[PDB]
Amino acid sequence: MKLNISYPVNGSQKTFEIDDEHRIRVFFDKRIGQEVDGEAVGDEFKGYVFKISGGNDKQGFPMKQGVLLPTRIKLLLTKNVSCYRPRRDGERKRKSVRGAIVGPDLAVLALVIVKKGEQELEGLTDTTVPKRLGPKRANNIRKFFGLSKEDDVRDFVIRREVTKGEKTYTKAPKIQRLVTPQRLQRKRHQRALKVRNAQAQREAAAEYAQLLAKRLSE
Amino acid sequence: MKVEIDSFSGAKIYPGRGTLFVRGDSKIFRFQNSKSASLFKQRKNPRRIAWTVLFRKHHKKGITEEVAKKRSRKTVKAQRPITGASLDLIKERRSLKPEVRKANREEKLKANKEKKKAEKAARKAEKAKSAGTQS
RNA sequence: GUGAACAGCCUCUAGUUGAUAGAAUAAUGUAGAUAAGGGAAGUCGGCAAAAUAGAUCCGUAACUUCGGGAUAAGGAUUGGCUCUAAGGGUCGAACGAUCAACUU
RNA sequence: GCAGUCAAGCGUUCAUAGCGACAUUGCUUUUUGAUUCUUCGAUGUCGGCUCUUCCUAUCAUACCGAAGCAGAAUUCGGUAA
RNA sequence: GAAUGUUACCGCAAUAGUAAUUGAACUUAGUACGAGAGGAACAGUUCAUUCGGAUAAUUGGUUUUUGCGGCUGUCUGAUCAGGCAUUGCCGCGAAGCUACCAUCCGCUGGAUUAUGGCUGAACGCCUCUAAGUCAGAAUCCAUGCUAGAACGCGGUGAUUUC
RNA sequence: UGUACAACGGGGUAUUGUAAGCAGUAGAGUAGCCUUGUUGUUACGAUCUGCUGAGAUUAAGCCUUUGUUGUCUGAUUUGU
RNA sequence: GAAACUGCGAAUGGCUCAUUAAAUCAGUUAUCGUUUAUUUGAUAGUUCCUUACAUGGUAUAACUGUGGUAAUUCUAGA
RNA sequence: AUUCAUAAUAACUUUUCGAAUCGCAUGGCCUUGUGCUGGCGAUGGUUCAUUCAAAUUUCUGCCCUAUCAACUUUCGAUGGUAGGAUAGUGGCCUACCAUGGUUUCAACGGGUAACGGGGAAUAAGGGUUCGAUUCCGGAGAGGGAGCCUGAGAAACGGCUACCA
Ligand SMILES: NC[C@@H]1O[C@H](O[C@H]2[C@@H](O)[C@H](O[C@@H]3[C@@H](O)[C@H](N)C[C@H](N)[C@H]3O[C@H]3O[C@H](CO)[C@@H](O)[C@H](O)[C@H]3N)O[C@@H]2CO)[C@H](N)[C@@H](O)[C@@H]1O
Ligand SMILES: NC[C@@H]1O[C@H](O[C@H]2[C@@H](O)[C@H](O[C@@H]3[C@@H](O)[C@H](N)C[C@H](N)[C@H]3O[C@H]3O[C@H](CO)[C@@H](O)[C@H](O)[C@H]3N)O[C@@H]2CO)[C@H](N)[C@@H](O)[C@@H]1O
Ligand SMILES: NC[C@@H]1O[C@H](O[C@H]2[C@@H](O)[C@H](O[C@@H]3[C@@H](O)[C@H](N)C[C@H](N)[C@H]3O[C@H]3O[C@H](CO)[C@@H](O)[C@H](O)[C@H]3N)O[C@@H]2CO)[C@H](N)[C@@H](O)[C@@H]1O
Ligand SMILES: NC[C@@H]1O[C@H](O[C@H]2[C@@H](O)[C@H](O[C@@H]3[C@@H](O)[C@H](N)C[C@H](N)[C@H]3O[C@H]3O[C@H](CO)[C@@H](O)[C@H](O)[C@H]3N)O[C@@H]2CO)[C@H](N)[C@@H](O)[C@@H]1O
Ligand SMILES: NC[C@@H]1O[C@H](O[C@H]2[C@@H](O)[C@H](O[C@@H]3[C@@H](O)[C@H](N)C[C@H](N)[C@H]3O[C@H]3O[C@H](CO)[C@@H](O)[C@H](O)[C@H]3N)O[C@@H]2CO)[C@H](N)[C@@H](O)[C@@H]1O
Ligand SMILES: [Mg+2]
Ligand SMILES: [Mg+2]
Ligand SMILES: [Mg+2]
Ligand SMILES: [Mg+2]
Ligand SMILES: [Mg+2]
Ligand SMILES: [Mg+2]
Ligand SMILES: [Mg+2]
Ligand SMILES: [Mg+2]
Ligand SMILES: [Mg+2]
Ligand SMILES: [Mg+2]
Ligand SMILES: [Mg+2]
Ligand SMILES: [Mg+2]
Ligand SMILES: [Mg+2]
Ligand SMILES: [Mg+2]
Ligand SMILES: [Mg+2]
Ligand SMILES: [Mg+2]
Ligand SMILES: [Mg+2]
Ligand SMILES: [Mg+2]
Ligand SMILES: [Mg+2]
Ligand SMILES: [Mg+2]
Ligand SMILES: [Mg+2]
Ligand SMILES: [Mg+2]
Ligand SMILES: [Mg+2]
Ligand SMILES: [Mg+2]
Ligand SMILES: [Mg+2]
Ligand SMILES: [Mg+2]
Ligand SMILES: [Mg+2]
Ligand SMILES: [Mg+2]
Ligand SMILES: [Mg+2]
Ligand SMILES: [Mg+2]
Ligand SMILES: [Mg+2]
Ligand SMILES: [Mg+2]
Ligand SMILES: [Mg+2]
Ligand SMILES: [Mg+2]
Ligand SMILES: [Mg+2]
Ligand SMILES: [Mg+2]
Ligand SMILES: [Mg+2]
Ligand SMILES: [Mg+2]
Ligand SMILES: [Mg+2]
Ligand SMILES: [Mg+2]
Ligand SMILES: [Mg+2]
Ligand SMILES: [Mg+2]
Ligand SMILES: [Mg+2]
Ligand SMILES: [Mg+2]
Ligand SMILES: [Mg+2]
Ligand SMILES: [Mg+2]
Ligand SMILES: [Mg+2]
Ligand SMILES: [Mg+2]
Ligand SMILES: [Mg+2]
Ligand SMILES: [Mg+2]
Ligand SMILES: [Mg+2]
Ligand SMILES: [Mg+2]
Ligand SMILES: [Mg+2]
Ligand SMILES: [Mg+2]
Ligand SMILES: [Mg+2]
Ligand SMILES: [Mg+2]
Ligand SMILES: [Mg+2]
Ligand SMILES: [Mg+2]
Ligand SMILES: [Mg+2]
Ligand SMILES: [Mg+2]
Ligand SMILES: [Mg+2]
Ligand SMILES: [Mg+2]
Ligand SMILES: [Mg+2]
Ligand SMILES: [Mg+2]
Ligand SMILES: [Mg+2]
Ligand SMILES: [Mg+2]
Ligand SMILES: [Mg+2]
Ligand SMILES: [Mg+2]
Ligand SMILES: [Mg+2]
Ligand SMILES: [Mg+2]
Ligand SMILES: [Mg+2]
Ligand SMILES: [Mg+2]
Ligand SMILES: [Mg+2]
Ligand SMILES: [Mg+2]
Ligand SMILES: [Mg+2]
Ligand SMILES: [Mg+2]
Ligand SMILES: [Mg+2]
Ligand SMILES: [Mg+2]
Ligand SMILES: [Mg+2]
Ligand SMILES: [Mg+2]
Ligand SMILES: [Mg+2]
Ligand SMILES: [Mg+2]
Ligand SMILES: [Mg+2]
Ligand SMILES: [Mg+2]
Ligand SMILES: [Mg+2]
Ligand SMILES: [Mg+2]
Ligand SMILES: [Mg+2]
Ligand SMILES: [Mg+2]
Ligand SMILES: [Mg+2]
Ligand SMILES: [Mg+2]
Ligand SMILES: [Mg+2]
Ligand SMILES: [Mg+2]
Ligand SMILES: [Mg+2]
Ligand SMILES: [Mg+2]
Ligand SMILES: [Mg+2]
Ligand SMILES: [Mg+2]
Ligand SMILES: [Mg+2]
Ligand SMILES: [Mg+2]
Ligand SMILES: [Mg+2]
Ligand SMILES: [Mg+2]
Ligand SMILES: [Mg+2]
Ligand SMILES: [Mg+2]
Ligand SMILES: [Mg+2]
Ligand SMILES: [Mg+2]
Ligand SMILES: [Mg+2]
Ligand SMILES: [Mg+2]
Ligand SMILES: [Mg+2]
Ligand SMILES: [Mg+2]
Ligand SMILES: [Mg+2]
Ligand SMILES: [Mg+2]
Ligand SMILES: [Mg+2]
Ligand SMILES: [Mg+2]
Ligand SMILES: [Mg+2]
Ligand SMILES: [Mg+2]
Ligand SMILES: [Mg+2]
Ligand SMILES: [Mg+2]
Ligand SMILES: [Mg+2]
Ligand SMILES: [Mg+2]
Ligand SMILES: [Mg+2]
Ligand SMILES: [Mg+2]
Repeated sequence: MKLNISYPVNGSQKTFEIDDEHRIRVFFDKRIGQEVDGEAVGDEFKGYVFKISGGNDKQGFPMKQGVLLPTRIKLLLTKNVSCYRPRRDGERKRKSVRGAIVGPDLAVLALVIVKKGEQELEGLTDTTVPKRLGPKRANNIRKFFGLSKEDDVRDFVIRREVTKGEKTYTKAPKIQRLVTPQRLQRKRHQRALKVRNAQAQREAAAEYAQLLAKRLSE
Repeated sequence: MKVEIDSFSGAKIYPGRGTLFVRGDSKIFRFQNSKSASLFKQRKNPRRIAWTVLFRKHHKKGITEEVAKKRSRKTVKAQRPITGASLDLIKERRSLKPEVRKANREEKLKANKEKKKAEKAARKAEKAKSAGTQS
């Protein structure tokens, strides 16, 4: 069929074309999340270990782990579940789903490398891709570089270039949940108005009781 | 070739042997022998027929291979850069001891600390650039 | 005993164990059975065979000499076990003692 | 019942591709008669079912010849049971 | 099956019997031919039909395997285990038997018929025909298949001691 | 007289579908008897559960067998 | 300031007269028989108990990249 | 008019809310630590009232029909009790119990080329006839049923199934 291989470490991704008959059948009657062995798939893959994460059968339908079974059953799908995107609030949908168990009907097999091996595949364990963002919060950048609550962050965050015509303008995140005076000011206003409304409420409560004291007698 | 499975017993159905029923609702049933199929036709219950697989699952018969062994792990990973931050660029900022951080602090901490007082009367300064502003 | 029953099936008493016998288990018979899918296309003709069947509840058409038709037609129920309720005899406010039955 | 011969006529033309009047020569015995030889000291009388085999005067199928056979279809015929 | 010495093994083949039929689809081809409407065929491929001979891996049928289970009634004091109801009844039921209700298999030449032709006289021409000869059918004779003459036969082994 | 034959026995194979027995804080419940109750016990109770894919059958035209036990010169007839 | 996340709406409208004979509906009561986004008006010193309050923890969309299906407001997995 | 509001004690709870929330400002204090304190806003949040609503509900009122006279009560018909279910009353449903409930003052049944009303046509009076249709209320989204989200739907320019 057509393999789909992920490298979690580097981040690299490359598809593989293997047509080799008796090599494919190692995947067969093995479910999603089970580890293969490398040599059986090909010579270069020797020494490796895979984990089958899903796929699409020759009609395109996605794999869903947990069905067991080799074949497509139409399922009633909800939010917070696979193979479904709930275009409307509270919407559920009957949709076809390919089983977890691997079989020859698959167009693409999805597997990620759990550990490497003897040789090394080009464009996979060759290069390594960058993750395009960096911590946008207080304690993320903190625990990223192993810092404290007084270490701030600021100049410890990430910046990117983006040339504009001639020269550049560099940009950087807003660091939400940062500790600022206005925040402590806002807490001040609140922690205060609690009591300001507290005493004055007991006042006008006793201030009324002057009435009901002298009130009646009639 | 594909070993199928008896929809009643749970027995392995090799090519050839057995029958295939197609119910009017299109649900498919495979039987490995005229016994199973007959039970099905008698409308019997595979959960109550002792030799069936479904029965001895429902009765927890056999088993114990899972109790005998447990397997896990085989996980780990390293880290990689960020667009805008090269690896060594990150290895330099993660590196420094708090003594460099402590020095870095007060240099900027006291820097704008003076810009706070220069600004503090700067509203008072533009208060002296316009008050009443006659003629 | 089972049951509506002198039914059919099993039994006590009593009477029998008598109907040439041995070996096999071809064809064709005689008698007894069962058949996938179709369902009278078979045939003079459904001949033969098969299906129905007890009991409880339910529902029961035309026509009619008003008596019938009627078990019309059509349906549901049916074991086992453990319980409940109602149905009596005698004897000296409605009791008391006291003996006994199976049936719903 | 089946088939010849003559060829007036049919077939636009054109006897005979395919047909065919008047006549005339025949074959056949799965028609019906005619007869009364056999059997009246008895040859089981309709049809069907079943099964075999034979006939050919061929419905199909194989190979062909002819056409008023362009093709397609059809029709006439030969070797064929 | 007596007998042709006995017994045994491998064979021959006279004579007899004989067997396969028919259809469709794809393709050729929307081609040939036709103004058009229409509309083929040979070669190639896949199946099918009626028939025939086997066969039982499979699926189905059959059940005295009375093999396992289940149920009614009665009988053996109860149990356990059983008897009787012409195989008591029901479910499953191997094995065997069996089914276009199951699967497999069904040969190759030679020679001819009608017919079309070659050369070619009769008849200096012409003509398949007279002499000669080419091709040619669900045909014939074989091949192949069945039986093997109990008065058809070949090769071979061993041939008697209380 | 054997790498023999036979009867049993064993392993396989196969059909059925979970034996008897013992046990259960399983059982709708009803009735007893007492110390009248954290479990209060005793009897009757279809049926459930456990040992138990158990027990039974398996060549009679199944396969196989280092085990056991048994058997192995009776009759007739044939010569070119 | 696209996307996407969170938010809210999508129960309004507009259409039609098929049902519907005490039903709908009308006028008139009831809720001392209930629900209520919103809107307006008020309502909160109390949270740990025997160790962040200068503010805890991860999870993900958009995105990037490897993909499947003839095909959809399909989606997989990194 | 209350077992009403509201308060009291004893407990109960996979313990509800009790602001880790944004925008404009940048003020005032003093031991000057970027300490302490501060302005109007926005969004929230607990109960209560309010508003926009919803659900049921009292009384009285419909056309033709007796060639429809008895109807309801299996299997809820009428009532009583207890429970369950609901947002809540109630045979709404269940259990037990009783035998009730409607009718010639027309039930029950049938028809309607019937959605009801505000209204429309006709113009002595009294009437006859009509109203699919601008407003209000109701129902429905091919026919039926089921449902998710939600404050609100038994929604259809939402989903699920069946039939067509
Ligand atoms: N009336 C039933 C009673 O039970 C038995 O009868 C039952 C069985 O014996 C009888 O079985 C027959 C069979 O005998 C007959 N030769 C063939 C028929 N197919 C079977 O019957 C059954 O067949 C199949 C199920 O197997 C069903 O499709 C069919 O509807 C059913 N009647 O079906 C009867 C039920 O309809 C006894 N004969 C007798 O006690 C009495 O008739
Ligand atoms: N059906 C598709 C094809 O068409 C074919 O076409 C044939 C038919 O159209 C027509 O055949 C007819 C037939 O219709 C009719 N029912 C019977 C008639 N005897 C046949 O006749 C034809 O065939 C026979 C025998 O082969 C020949 O002797 C005769 O000369 C010939 N005209 O003539 C064609 C043969 O010449 C066949 N029917 C068939 O085999 C082929 O596959
Ligand atoms: N199978 C296709 C169809 O069936 C038949 O096709 C058959 C023909 O093509 C050919 O059969 C030939 C036949 O053409 C010819 N005219 C007669 C011959 N006997 C047949 O041959 C057959 O029998 C002979 C022995 O006689 C065997 O040697 C041969 O192997 C056998 N196929 O082989 C096919 C199968 O035998 C029909 N002729 C026809 O309906 C159609 O082509
Ligand atoms: N042709 C030989 C081969 O066998 C087959 O061919 C066989 C048949 O199809 C072929 O049939 C031919 C037929 O085509 C040819 N035109 C005439 C010939 N007489 C026929 O053959 C058959 O004819 C009759 C049939 O009962 C028998 O008498 C004759 O012995 C027999 N061979 O005869 C062959 C048998 O000898 C196939 N065509 C193919 O396998 C291969 O060509
Ligand atoms: N097929 C009968 C129909 O009766 C219709 O109407 C009929 C009756 O409704 C109407 O009245 C009849 C009356 O004639 C007859 N002689 C006396 C009778 N009581 C009336 O009967 C009518 O009114 C009474 C109340 O008075 C109702 O109870 C009764 O149901 C109703 N039919 O008179 C008509 C008979 O003469 C029409 N005539 C017509 O549709 C047809 O004839
Ligand atoms: Mg996830
Ligand atoms: Mg923020
Ligand atoms: Mg006074
Ligand atoms: Mg069988
Ligand atoms: Mg009795
Ligand atoms: Mg009797
Ligand atoms: Mg006798
Ligand atoms: Mg005998
Ligand atoms: Mg017989
Ligand atoms: Mg008979
Ligand atoms: Mg039977
Ligand atoms: Mg039959
Ligand atoms: Mg049948
Ligand atoms: Mg029928
Ligand atoms: Mg008939
Ligand atoms: Mg008939
Ligand atoms: Mg007749
Ligand atoms: Mg009869
Ligand atoms: Mg019979
Ligand atoms: Mg009755
Ligand atoms: Mg009468
Ligand atoms: Mg009846
Ligand atoms: Mg009758
Ligand atoms: Mg019962
Ligand atoms: Mg009593
Ligand atoms: Mg004749
Ligand atoms: Mg003329
Ligand atoms: Mg001419
Ligand atoms: Mg005549
Ligand atoms: Mg005479
Ligand atoms: Mg005579
Ligand atoms: Mg005579
Ligand atoms: Mg006579
Ligand atoms: Mg006679
Ligand atoms: Mg005779
Ligand atoms: Mg006679
Ligand atoms: Mg006669
Ligand atoms: Mg002839
Ligand atoms: Mg001919
Ligand atoms: Mg004909
Ligand atoms: Mg001409
Ligand atoms: Mg024609
Ligand atoms: Mg024709
Ligand atoms: Mg003719
Ligand atoms: Mg013949
Ligand atoms: Mg011999
Ligand atoms: Mg021999
Ligand atoms: Mg074509
Ligand atoms: Mg066409
Ligand atoms: Mg052309
Ligand atoms: Mg033309
Ligand atoms: Mg042309
Ligand atoms: Mg051809
Ligand atoms: Mg061909
Ligand atoms: Mg046969
Ligand atoms: Mg039997
Ligand atoms: Mg005993
Ligand atoms: Mg018994
Ligand atoms: Mg006896
Ligand atoms: Mg009998
Ligand atoms: Mg008897
Ligand atoms: Mg018996
Ligand atoms: Mg059977
Ligand atoms: Mg069998
Ligand atoms: Mg063949
Ligand atoms: Mg064949
Ligand atoms: Mg042959
Ligand atoms: Mg050959
Ligand atoms: Mg030849
Ligand atoms: Mg010449
Ligand atoms: Mg010639
Ligand atoms: Mg010659
Ligand atoms: Mg001549
Ligand atoms: Mg020749
Ligand atoms: Mg032949
Ligand atoms: Mg021989
Ligand atoms: Mg001989
Ligand atoms: Mg002879
Ligand atoms: Mg001699
Ligand atoms: Mg010799
Ligand atoms: Mg043995
Ligand atoms: Mg073994
Ligand atoms: Mg036991
Ligand atoms: Mg004990
Ligand atoms: Mg115990
Ligand atoms: Mg107890
Ligand atoms: Mg108890
Ligand atoms: Mg007690
Ligand atoms: Mg068990
Ligand atoms: Mg042994
Ligand atoms: Mg001698
Ligand atoms: Mg000799
Ligand atoms: Mg609306
Ligand atoms: Mg109505
Ligand atoms: Mg109103
Ligand atoms: Mg988490
Ligand atoms: Mg995810
Ligand atoms: Mg209170
Ligand atoms: Mg506000
Ligand atoms: Mg009454
Ligand atoms: Mg109901
Ligand atoms: Mg009540
Ligand atoms: Mg209540
Ligand atoms: Mg309620
Ligand atoms: Mg009553
Ligand atoms: Mg209407
Ligand atoms: Mg109206
Ligand atoms: Mg209206
Ligand atoms: Mg007017
Ligand atoms: Mg007027
Ligand atoms: Mg007037
Ligand atoms: Mg209308
Ligand atoms: Mg109208
Ligand atoms: Mg409206
Ligand atoms: Mg429409
Ligand atoms: Mg929400
Ligand atoms: Mg609606
Ligand atoms: Mg709408
Ligand atoms: Mg809807
Ligand atoms: Mg729409």
